[PDB]
Amino acid sequence: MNLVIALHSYEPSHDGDLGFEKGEQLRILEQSGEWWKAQSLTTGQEGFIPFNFVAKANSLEPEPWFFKNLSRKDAERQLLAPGNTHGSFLIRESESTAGSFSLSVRDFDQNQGEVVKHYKIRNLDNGGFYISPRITFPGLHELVRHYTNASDGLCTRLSRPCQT
Amino acid sequence: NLVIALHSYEPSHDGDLGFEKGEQLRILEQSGEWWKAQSLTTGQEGFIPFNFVAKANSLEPEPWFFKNLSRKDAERQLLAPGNTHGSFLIRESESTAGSFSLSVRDFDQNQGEVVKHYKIRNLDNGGFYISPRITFPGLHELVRHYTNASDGLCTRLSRPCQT
Amino acid sequence: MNLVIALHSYEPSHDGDLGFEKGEQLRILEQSGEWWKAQSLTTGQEGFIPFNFVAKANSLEPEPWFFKNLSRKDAERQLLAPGNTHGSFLIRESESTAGSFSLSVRDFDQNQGEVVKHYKIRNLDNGGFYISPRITFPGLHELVRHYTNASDGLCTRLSRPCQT
Amino acid sequence: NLVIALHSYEPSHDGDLGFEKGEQLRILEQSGEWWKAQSLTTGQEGFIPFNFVAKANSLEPEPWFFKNLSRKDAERQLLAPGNTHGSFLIRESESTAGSFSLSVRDFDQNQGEVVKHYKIRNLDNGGFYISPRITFPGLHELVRHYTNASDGLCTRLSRPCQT
Amino acid sequence: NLVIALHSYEPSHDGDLGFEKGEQLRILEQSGEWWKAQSLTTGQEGFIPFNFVAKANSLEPEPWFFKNLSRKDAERQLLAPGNTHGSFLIRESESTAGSFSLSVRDFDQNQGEVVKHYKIRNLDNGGFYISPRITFPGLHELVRHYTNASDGLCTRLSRPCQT
Amino acid sequence: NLVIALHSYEPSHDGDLGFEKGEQLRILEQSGEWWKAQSLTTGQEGFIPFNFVAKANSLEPEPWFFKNLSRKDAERQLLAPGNTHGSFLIRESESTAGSFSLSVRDFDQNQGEVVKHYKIRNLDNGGFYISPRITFPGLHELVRHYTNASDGLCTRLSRPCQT
Amino acid sequence: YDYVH
Amino acid sequence: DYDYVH
Amino acid sequence: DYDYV
Amino acid sequence: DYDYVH
Amino acid sequence: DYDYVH
Amino acid sequence: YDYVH
Ligand code: NA
Ligand code: NA
Ligand code: NA
Ligand code: NA
Ligand code: NA
Ligand code: NA
Repeated sequence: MNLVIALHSYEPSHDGDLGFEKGEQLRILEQSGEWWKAQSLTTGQEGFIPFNFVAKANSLEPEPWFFKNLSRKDAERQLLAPGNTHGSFLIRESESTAGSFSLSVRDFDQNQGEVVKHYKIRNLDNGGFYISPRITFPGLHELVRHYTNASDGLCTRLSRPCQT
Repeated sequence: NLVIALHSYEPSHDGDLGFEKGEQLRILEQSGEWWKAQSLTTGQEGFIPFNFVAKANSLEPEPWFFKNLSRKDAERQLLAPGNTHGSFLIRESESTAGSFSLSVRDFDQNQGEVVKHYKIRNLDNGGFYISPRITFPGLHELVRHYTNASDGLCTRLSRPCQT
Repeated sequence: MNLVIALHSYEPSHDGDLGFEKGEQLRILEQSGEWWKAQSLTTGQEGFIPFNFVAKANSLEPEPWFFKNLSRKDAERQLLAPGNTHGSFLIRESESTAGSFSLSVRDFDQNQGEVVKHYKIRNLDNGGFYISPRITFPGLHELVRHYTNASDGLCTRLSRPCQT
Repeated sequence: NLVIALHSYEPSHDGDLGFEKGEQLRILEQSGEWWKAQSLTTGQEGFIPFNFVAKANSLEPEPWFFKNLSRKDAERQLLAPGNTHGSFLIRESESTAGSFSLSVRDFDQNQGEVVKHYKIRNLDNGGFYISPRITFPGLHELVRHYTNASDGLCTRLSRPCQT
Repeated sequence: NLVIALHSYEPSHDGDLGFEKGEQLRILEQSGEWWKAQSLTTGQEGFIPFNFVAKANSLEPEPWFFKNLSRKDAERQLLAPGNTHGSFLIRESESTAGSFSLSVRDFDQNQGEVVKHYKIRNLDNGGFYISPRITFPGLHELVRHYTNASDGLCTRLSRPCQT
Repeated sequence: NLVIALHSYEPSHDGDLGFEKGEQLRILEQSGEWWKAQSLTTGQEGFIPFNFVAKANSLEPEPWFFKNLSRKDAERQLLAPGNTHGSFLIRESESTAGSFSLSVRDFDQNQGEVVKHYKIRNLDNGGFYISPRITFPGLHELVRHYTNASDGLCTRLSRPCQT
Repeated sequence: YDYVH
Repeated sequence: DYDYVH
Repeated sequence: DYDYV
Repeated sequence: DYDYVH
Repeated sequence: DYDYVH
Repeated sequence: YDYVH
């Protein structure tokens, strides 16, 4: 199931739209670019919702790129191990700070070969996240989505979750 | 889910998954540019470049696809309550028994809402295009592209027609 | 830009940065693209801040394009008055739906020539705004700034404020 | 906020303020591509195309400009506390006559925080450029461009050096 | 393939071909950003930045430049068969001496096949422009821009009028 | 300029020239997206869509191609005076019979002038690619692309090697 | 009122 | 008739 | 008469 | 320490 | 040995 | 020095 949380309240603008309130949970039926087909878990009603009005509610543990109990050195150890290449990344709990997370990704370099950059995922008041103040995110899911299709700020794109 | 290899691919980086042209693969993860796939002939896993394959999944399921559907029928379905600007659907061309048409609802000043039709031409290899500007290996790619851009069309493909 | 309100709390990450907590009031000294030089009204320490983290705090009344006490007709006519052209716009507070704002912009219809299209500016929960759920803004300034540089969705960019 | 008219401009749209090349104007409102200005010559007010003018303001006040600053002091003054990746400044070229040099602090893998230098060549009609790719009517326009995009430089000009 | 230098260029990258303003050059290769060229003043050849020169060849030879053509005759030729939306031409203006006009055929959702005319304003020192937002050194550059991008025109310049 | 058809194109616009996959055409004009071509099969003339065809000319003449050129010669050549950052060339691969290699001069901070080598892979029904992110019908198209944009290369192919 | 596109 | 792209 | 940008 | 928006 | 795309 | 990288 594709669960999402309403970040804001939405009043139906166009016919076929599904209205909802901030905090409300919904399930995603269809992904159509900016508009998504959703079903309210409250009333079972369906309709289209503006994709940027919600955030993935699914737990992070099941994510292919999340590794809760992983140390900074371990990340380097696995990221640099064979079976991975430039672009490989993972998200782990921050070591230097609690309640936070760190982004680890393998990159190349003309000087030294494959390397491992670590980016601190800073927390936000409303609970949000961000690596660079240029772009903020409601959740780690969204953050990963963004940098998997664009690297604005990073040496490389989050090409693929670390492999064992 | 299911994708067909449009070209052969020899593993280049670690964790890559090689495959012969015209091979059936099963997608496991869609990490943007590199997908986690599994061959239906080797059972071996790995990552593949998304543009070397195309959705092989039947069309019948597709929300925007409507095989048995007349041209005037599309205009009604599209103009009826529940739909709006950018609502679209792909039917099986009324004229030609084999082609497909893209039907999309938009607005106008001379008259209110309106339904535009677009002939989806074919490619010798089996691809599709509406504008010779961009071609596609299948209708999925085509709908995927026009929903993220009005590259030539009158209006971005907002959402699939609603019954 | 004279005064802004921190939309989020920011911790000094670079040597020369000015930290600040959400809601804090800051005064802009110099704009350097993405890093603005600010002065905390509270502490009074000069520093560099990320613009994405703040929103114009100054009154709307002085804004060239704002016309609070203006009806739809009054706005619809003023725009058609001489001194204005396609792309001329303004924002007023809907007398009807108080607390809500509206955007009026002149455009040319190759069928009905000069015309004035109106767009509602929906309110967001956190206190933000938006015309299209696709893009949201923390204040009307951000919105205008946005639509005068790109008409994504609008019939035309907000070229020039209405003139008397 | 004074500008000099690079070209003459006849009013095309209603509300436009026409002017001749060389005239100075005061910028009132910066509405994206069409700015609101007042002729310092006639006192008249109107909208003008932003790309037809250039900042006439002095170079002294500018936070990023330092008249008589050696190249060694630029490197020292730059790697000093209060400045980081993206800090920059412009000073007169100590190696070339009548020219300017751009100094910005960057970062290298095996070198750490370093200080790169770019020379600003002079254009025949008085403009400037770091890269023949893009030219500018003035230094202000040049700084503005690069602080808003690493269009060639290793980094966007983030913050003007701090004393 | 004969260009003229708008600015002077001092060799920077080993291999550059330096040149003075107004100098004549013949272009040998168009490697995107840099063009291999040859000086008709020193005979020496090399690479030059393309935005520092402008096509100086004659206009008549251009496929889209029909000098003696009337505002009305253009509408007659453009709407003639063998042409479509995006077809265009430039003619010696008949509403302003020493001027040129841009005529292009677009499609209207009301009148049907229509033809629009854009006044090509002349700039202070031999330049040209339809929109103050973008200016060009010559009609050649102007067309090149609008064929590769309908930046302002609700229609892109696809093909020159076909007699 | 000779070209071959990669797909078949059926006319939908006036002045459009239709053709069949594999048909050779002669390019007369180059209007950005649409090119005026002449059939070698029929002799008919009209506008064709540029991405439906690819250069049919021989590679020998190309300024960036060089048959009998060893990897060392290429390096020794690219490092020779009169070349800089972005100077490049394509030779036959020493490590892969039937393949080509892209050699390009770049600049590092620790060893300055360097020469990078990229393997150019082949595709099934013809085609080449350096990155599975972008494929190309032929080397011409490949070079055209990486000269106007370097997505992966440590530099844009600015100018072919000079002897 | 009009809408976004 | 189709409202083909332009 | 004439059309604009 | 960490890396950043290079 | 060769190099590769980012 | 350093040229437009
Ligand atoms: Na996991
Ligand atoms: Na269906
Ligand atoms: Na006001
Ligand atoms: Na100063
Ligand atoms: Na001619
Ligand atoms: Na050759």
